[PDB]
Amino acid sequence: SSIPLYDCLIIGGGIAGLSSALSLVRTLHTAVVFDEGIHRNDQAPHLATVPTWDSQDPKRFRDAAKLNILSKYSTVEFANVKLEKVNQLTDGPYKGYFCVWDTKQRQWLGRKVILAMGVEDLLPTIDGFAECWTKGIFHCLVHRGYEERGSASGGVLAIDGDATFFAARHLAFQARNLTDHVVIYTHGNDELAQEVESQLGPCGFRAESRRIEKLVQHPERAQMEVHFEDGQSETVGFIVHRPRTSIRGPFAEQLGVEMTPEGHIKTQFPFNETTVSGVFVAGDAGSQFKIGTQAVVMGAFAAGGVQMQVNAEKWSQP
Amino acid sequence: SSIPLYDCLIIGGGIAGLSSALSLVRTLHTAVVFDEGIHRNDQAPHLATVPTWDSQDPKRFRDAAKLNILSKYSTVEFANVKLEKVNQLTDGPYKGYFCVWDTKQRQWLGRKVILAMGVEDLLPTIDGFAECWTKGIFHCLVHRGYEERGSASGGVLAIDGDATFFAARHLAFQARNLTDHVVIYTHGNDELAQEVESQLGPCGFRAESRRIEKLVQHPERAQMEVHFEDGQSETVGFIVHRPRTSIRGPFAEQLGVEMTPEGHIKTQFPFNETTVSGVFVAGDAGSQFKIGTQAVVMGAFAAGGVQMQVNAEKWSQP
Ligand SMILES: Cc1cc2nc3c(=O)[nH]c(=O)nc-3n(C[C@H](O)[C@H](O)[C@H](O)COP(=O)(O)OP(=O)(O)OC[C@H]3O[C@@H](n4cnc5c(N)ncnc54)[C@H](O)[C@@H]3O)c2cc1C
Ligand SMILES: Cc1cc2nc3c(=O)[nH]c(=O)nc-3n(C[C@H](O)[C@H](O)[C@H](O)COP(=O)(O)OP(=O)(O)OC[C@H]3O[C@@H](n4cnc5c(N)ncnc54)[C@H](O)[C@@H]3O)c2cc1C
Repeated sequence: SSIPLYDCLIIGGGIAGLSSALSLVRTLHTAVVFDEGIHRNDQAPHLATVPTWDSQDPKRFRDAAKLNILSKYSTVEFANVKLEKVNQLTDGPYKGYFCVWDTKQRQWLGRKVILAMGVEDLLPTIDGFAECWTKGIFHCLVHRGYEERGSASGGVLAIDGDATFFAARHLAFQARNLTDHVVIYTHGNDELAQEVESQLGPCGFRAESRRIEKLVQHPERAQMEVHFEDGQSETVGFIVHRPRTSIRGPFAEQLGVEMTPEGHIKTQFPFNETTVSGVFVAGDAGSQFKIGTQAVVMGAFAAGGVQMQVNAEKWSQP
Repeated sequence: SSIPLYDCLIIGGGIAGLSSALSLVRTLHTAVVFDEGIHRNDQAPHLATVPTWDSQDPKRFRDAAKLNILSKYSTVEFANVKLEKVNQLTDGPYKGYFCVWDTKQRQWLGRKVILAMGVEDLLPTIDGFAECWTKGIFHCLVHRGYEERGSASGGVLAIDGDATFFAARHLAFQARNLTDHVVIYTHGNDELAQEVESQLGPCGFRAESRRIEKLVQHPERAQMEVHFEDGQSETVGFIVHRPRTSIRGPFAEQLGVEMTPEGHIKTQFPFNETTVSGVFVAGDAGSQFKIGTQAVVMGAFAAGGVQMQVNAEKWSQP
């Protein structure tokens, strides 16, 4: 009766979480946005594909979004804390409601939950890769690469998730818009290299099957040195590679939401409700397209599900 | 050989068209954005649910987006003209390519097409409705209504598409967050009024079945006068109503793209390709959720389809 009971607990203050909050304030619904401080693109030099914010800093985008909320609305609060548990209460005075705990054992109660905790990229363990990541090595040539147009050469690291001909081809064709000399690095995979040479060789694409021993990031620029197992090396203007990802936190497991084979949390059309009623997902954790515009739209629809359910629960009571 | 051959013809300079253009410039693809000048929300006082742009002018959003493109990139051009035809050429020197004609019979040729021409709202023909539309009468209580919180009363016009109990209930529950006294106007529909009174009466909702003869917009504010067929009248703080829509232009018909029962152009997952190869759709014309965040994400994915196909067509050639 005196304990705050929020309409929604939003786990994540990234693009998805902020977008959910922005829809909820319009309908006077209450929520807490939890943000542990690390966001997937925090190391990115800019944000792309989001209207008006191209080539602008991604942290400024988040800050602008939060201020754009707090400057007018007062039903959404922001908690800069690290959550370690979320549960649907199965007993006690607030049975049926959801509860989150932070690392100091503080509690928040809510009618609904939006999971917006994002994913983390699982980087290849090639010496130097981590230091080249987001400098010379890009996850998506729509989000990066334009600034490297006219490079002497550009690379595709066709390993792990990208270790298929179709993926290598797809990424090589993107890279070809930026440079006249595309090289596909297959990192010891001779079979893939042969297929690249057979299919794309006639089109001016290079296959390189030597194992990469070290990647060296140039400080000035995107350009890197690629050092091979044989002691030789070369310079490349940039490299595209798409690491596999993993959903962050223990929350999905704790709630028992169903996962998809692709790895993201299974969603119910159209409000992205999970298999646990009253729990929704938005952003990278909730689809195979882990991009910013998807995060925005998913946040809006997740908010929609919250609004519809919370409204009905309140106003259907005489 | 000397005639420009764009990678994509983007029909529409709204949220969807601009978002497509913003993705295409990142990959150096060429396009023309056609904009006849009228956009669906041009009469809206502000834009909602789009991060950083809440409570800001929707025209400023578009202008910022276009400038944010033209200030850095040079592969996308904007044509302020009215198109009257789009065709996939079945003969001549550019057989297989797409072509658009404007009202002055000027031509543009392209490898692909993004249909982003939007929809138009089909307003009820109640005397005064058109003048109250976007002033006191709102299409969506997420996009409007917050500013009317605390109104003495708020209305639901449960006619046409909203002439079902579930729709009336859904909208009435949204309105109830903004006012203590919600009235559902059924405009001569006694059966719906009775169901509203049976179900929602105990919850404090009012049903009003009298035919509305005239709606009068107060100039200062959202408040309106509702004049009934019996000569009596009342004041209401706002009204929510969702007109049916219609896709704009002859383009869908000219191309022969498949339509859905809901009315929007049928889409192929995930790049929103229509049933005509090389033609994509984004925005209100392409889904049942005719909202801004949907327009943004659809534009990005439509651009994705263009990029994938155009890249393959170019670089697969030895
Ligand atoms: C280098 C890089 C560059 C990118 N560039 C672009 C681009 O230019 N354009 C684009 O559209 N996309 C880009 N992306 C993809 C984009 O960043 C994601 O799609 C987007 O960030 C997803 O938003 P999100 O809300 O799902 O996750 P995030 O933005 O990562 O936010 C996740 C939130 O969840 C919080 N959280 C996680 N665990 C906890 C916990 N236990 N307790 C409390 N809070 C927690 C986090 O603190 C954070 O606030 C890029 C990605 C990378 C890696
Ligand atoms: C009053 C009102 C308020 C709204 N408020 C919001 C809000 O706050 N937040 C939100 O997210 N959504 C809002 N919406 C919905 C939102 O406007 C739409 O989702 C969005 O505009 C769709 O974008 P679009 O690109 O598909 O169409 P549009 O933005 O309408 O753009 C259509 C483009 O196609 C062009 N075009 C059409 N025919 C031709 C032709 N023959 N030749 C050349 N060009 C042509 C047009 O000139 C125009 O440039 C509102 C809608 C209305 C009606």
